[PDB]
Amino acid sequence: EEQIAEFKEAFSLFDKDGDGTITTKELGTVMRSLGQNPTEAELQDMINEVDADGNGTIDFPEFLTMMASEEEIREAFRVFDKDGNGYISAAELRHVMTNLGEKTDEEVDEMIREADIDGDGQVNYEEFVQMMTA
Amino acid sequence: ASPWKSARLMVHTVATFNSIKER
Ligand SMILES: [Ca+2]
Ligand SMILES: [Ca+2]
Ligand SMILES: [Ca+2]
Ligand SMILES: [Ca+2]
Repeated sequence: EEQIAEFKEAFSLFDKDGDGTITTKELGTVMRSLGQNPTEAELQDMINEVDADGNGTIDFPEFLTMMASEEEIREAFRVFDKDGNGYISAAELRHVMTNLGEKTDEEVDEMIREADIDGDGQVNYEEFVQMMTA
Repeated sequence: ASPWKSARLMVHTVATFNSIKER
């Protein structure tokens, strides 16, 4: 169905300059913001594996075709949990989301409450998986 | 809104890219 609405949005998080296509650079930066260090070669292998046209960029229709686990998440958690204490504070949550692509404390504290099962005011690993595995 | 759907989307897409790379 129109779940193509979630992929379109996912596509837009990558298609940063919104020119309709994802490039090698534009892919590397998002992957870096999430704790990875892909090489330039890996950035063209991945694109070309989705790039059916022969351009070097991925447009939405191509992206959709492609779009149709612990370590990636445990790795994301560590990007969030900047001081590695097992808890994502409200400060760390801001710092990382503004690095992921975002500019308030009502927006951040709403985030915490939306996943704060035990109610301690911060986000642990367990609570983290819940918001990543939908 | 939902800063979390955004994060989840990015993470999950990056994982799929890693996958197509390995498949
Ligand atoms: Ca783009
Ligand atoms: Ca193409
Ligand atoms: Ca922490
Ligand atoms: Ca908590």
